[PDB]
Amino acid sequence: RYSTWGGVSRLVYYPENYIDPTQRIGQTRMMDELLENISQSKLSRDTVE
Amino acid sequence: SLSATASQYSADKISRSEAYRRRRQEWEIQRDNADGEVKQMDAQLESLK
Amino acid sequence: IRIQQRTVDEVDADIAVLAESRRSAQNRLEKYQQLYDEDINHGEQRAMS
Amino acid sequence: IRIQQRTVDEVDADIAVLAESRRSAQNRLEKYQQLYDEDINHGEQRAMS
Repeated sequence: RYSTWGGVSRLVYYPENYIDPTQRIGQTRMMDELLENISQSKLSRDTVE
Repeated sequence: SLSATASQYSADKISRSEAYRRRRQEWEIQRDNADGEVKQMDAQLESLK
Repeated sequence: IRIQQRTVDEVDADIAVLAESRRSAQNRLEKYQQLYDEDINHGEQRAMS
Repeated sequence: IRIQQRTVDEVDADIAVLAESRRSAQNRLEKYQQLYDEDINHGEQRAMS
C-alpha cells in the first residue's frame, strides 16, 4: 500500500513526526509509574512535583 | 498483594477522571446545540417581521 | 379591514411565542456554558486525589 | 408588486434560517465523528491495562 510504504520510508528521514513523549520502546517501569501518577485531568504544579 | 491493591486504586482514579472528561465533552455539545437554537430563532424573527 | 387587522395581531402574537422560546433557549445556553467552564468542581477534585 | 416583493424576502429569510440550522447539524456531525474515531483515549487505555 502506498500509505504504509510511505510511512516506513519517511521514518528514517523524519522520525520526529512519530515521536510520542508518553510512549517509547524501552520505557522504564518507573516512567510508566510516573505517567500513571499524572494521568488525571487536574494537574497542579505541586501534584507534578 | 499490596501491588495489586495499589494498581486497582490507580485504575479507579484514572477511570473516574476520564469519565469526568467525557462528561464535559457532552456538555460542550449541549452548549453548542443551545447556541444554535438562539441563533436559529433570531433568524426566524427576521422572517416573522 | 377589520379582518386583516386581526391577521396583523396574530403575527404579533406569534412573535411573542418566539420570544418565549428564545428565552428558554438562552437559559439552556447559559446553564451548559457554566457547567462546561466550571468542569471539575472542588469536591470531585478532592475525591480523585 | 410591493407586497409580493415582501414574499420573496420572506422566503429569503427562511433560507437564512435553514443555513443556521445546518450549521448546528454540521457541528454535531463533526463532534460525534471525532469521538467515534478517537474511540478509547490514552487515559482510558492506561486504566484498563
